Amino acid sequence: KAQIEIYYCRQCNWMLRSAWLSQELLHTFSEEIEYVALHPDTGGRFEIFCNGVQIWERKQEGGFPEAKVLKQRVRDLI
Amino acid sequence: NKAQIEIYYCRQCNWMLRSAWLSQELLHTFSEEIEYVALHPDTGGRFEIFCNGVQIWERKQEGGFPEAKVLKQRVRDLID
Amino acid sequence: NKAQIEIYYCRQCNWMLRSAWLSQELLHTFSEEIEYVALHPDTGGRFEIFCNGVQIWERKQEGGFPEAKVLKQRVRDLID
Amino acid sequence: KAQIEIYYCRQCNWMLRSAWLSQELLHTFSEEIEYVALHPDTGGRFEIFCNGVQIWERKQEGGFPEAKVLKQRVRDLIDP
Repeated sequence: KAQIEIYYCRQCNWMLRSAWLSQELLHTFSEEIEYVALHPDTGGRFEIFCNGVQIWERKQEGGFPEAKVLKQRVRDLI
Repeated sequence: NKAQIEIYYCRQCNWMLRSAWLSQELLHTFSEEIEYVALHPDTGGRFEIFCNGVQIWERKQEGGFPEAKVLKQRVRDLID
Repeated sequence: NKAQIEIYYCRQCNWMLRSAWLSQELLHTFSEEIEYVALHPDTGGRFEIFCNGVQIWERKQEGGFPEAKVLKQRVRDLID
Repeated sequence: KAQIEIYYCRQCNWMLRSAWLSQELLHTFSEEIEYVALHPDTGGRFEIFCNGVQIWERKQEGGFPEAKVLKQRVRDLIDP
């Protein structure tokens, strides 16, 4: 089962959107997911991993993922 | 040093909502002492929470679900 | 016909989280019988919930916060 | 105070993102907001209103708002 990690900058007030994305994944892949973990992190960081594979990086992407895009990148890995 | 919290909830009992909430309560209160809070979709009737390997909540055992205050406190006692 | 629910929570007591949760519990369970669920940031110590004008929860009165089940039930009795 | 309404398609599984956006606003404008209301709606609808002014329409915008953009559109209509 999939192991998803979400790292978000602790003081950038990004927990909200992280918890949301977390539930979007838990809701859509309730049976293919082992767990979705939220990692409070340091400045400007927002990165998501699926089974060890980075499926999102704020700077790289220049922003935050849409629910649809994230679901899709996760789907392609499971 | 940094707490590891695991939340197991019955996948089909519609308990994700309350699990995600409790997760945010902890992440919000212990934003600096927590390594991560993990949500584990599980099987029938299960709702159990662990902190650094220590079970701090079991639905049957407790006969229900934890209040935000009680859970924070049980986590706090394990973080110091 | 469709229920109107209002949730007043103390703005600075860090109660938005639990309010947003309860709001989603209701929207999820009564997605077809609810007109809307409104969250009202309020003043000190206040946490009160109304359904179609009827108060179904008062923190002091109840001495705490409602369980998802109890709140659903009190709302259900005012719809049905 | 501002009055915000969020209409989302009830069966499109859009409550989640609606509740999130709701909290983003309640958190950022905790003192300038009267209330944020979530309205479960019909097919394909996702529209947001602020003090009677439409600040978002899914088709019109061809998608969903970023937290920053929505905050901004609300701020421009708010009693500064």
